[PDB]
Amino acid sequence: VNSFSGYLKLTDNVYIKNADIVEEAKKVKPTVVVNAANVYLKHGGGVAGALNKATNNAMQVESDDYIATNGPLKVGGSCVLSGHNLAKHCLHVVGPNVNKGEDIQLLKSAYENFNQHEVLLAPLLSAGIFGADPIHSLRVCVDTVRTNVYLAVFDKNLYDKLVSSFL
Ligand SMILES: O=C(O)c1ccc2c(c1)CCO2
Repeated sequence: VNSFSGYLKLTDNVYIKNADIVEEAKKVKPTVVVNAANVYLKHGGGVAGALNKATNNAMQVESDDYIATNGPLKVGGSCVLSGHNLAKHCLHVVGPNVNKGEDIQLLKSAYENFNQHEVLLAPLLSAGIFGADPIHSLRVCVDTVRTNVYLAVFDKNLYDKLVSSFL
């Protein structure tokens, strides 16, 4: 049994809810929240900008030190950093950004990072300002992630479409 509430069950291991991932993280304090990161961990807008704002910029400060030491992530890659006031840990995962021309096949590699964590609160990778089709992102998630994932879809309209169209 876990703390996650109000989710629709899609599969054995994937659950979905219309929710602000920031508000959900603040309520649950999950072991792992996933960030929709870029390779530079520049948390400007989208899920990343919202998570970082909720940490009062401490996520960005920590991320800048990580990059100064390690250099940029790979598209499809990840790193584990603090969850600050939102979670124990933040798994920063880089999905391909279609608005930069990145290979959508890297979306499966991105989701494979989730399998290193038993339970996660996450957004749909490469959705929103990363430009991918969220229906496709949900299909890749279900077909890739084997650990227990609780997905947070910001838009109510999109949430309803993801559920209605789910095979
Ligand atoms: O899920 C998203 O795409 C998303 C993007 C931006 C944003 C949020 C979610 C919360 C407030 O700011």
